[PDB]
Amino acid sequence: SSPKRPYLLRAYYDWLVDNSFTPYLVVDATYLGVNVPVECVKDGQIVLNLSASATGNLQLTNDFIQFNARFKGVSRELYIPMGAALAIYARENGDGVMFEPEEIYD
Amino acid sequence: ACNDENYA
Repeated sequence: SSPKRPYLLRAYYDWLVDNSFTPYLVVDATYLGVNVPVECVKDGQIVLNLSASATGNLQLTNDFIQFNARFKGVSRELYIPMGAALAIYARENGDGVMFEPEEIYD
Repeated sequence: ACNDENYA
C-alpha cells in the first residue's frame, strides 16, 4: 500500500488554513530530488511558508509538493519529493504534525 | 520561512 504521508499532509494543511493559521513546511534539504534555492538551506533543512498568499499554484500531490514562491523579490519554482517533507505546522503557535517515517521513503 | 510573505 502507498504511503499515508501525502494524505496526512493535505489534511493538516487544510485544517491549518481553515483555522486561520499559516502553514509552514519543514523540508529535509539533503533528500534526493529536493529542488529549492540554496540560500534556503540552513542546518540541512528548509522552512517554507505554504499559505496561498506566500505561494502560487501550490500542488500537494501524493509524490511531491510543487509551487512558485518569491525570494527577496525573485520568483522561483520549488519541487519537493514527499519523502523530504518532515513536518507541517502553524507559524502562529507551532501546532501541526511531525510525519512518521515510512519504509518507502528509504 | 525562506520565502517572501507575499508571492503576488
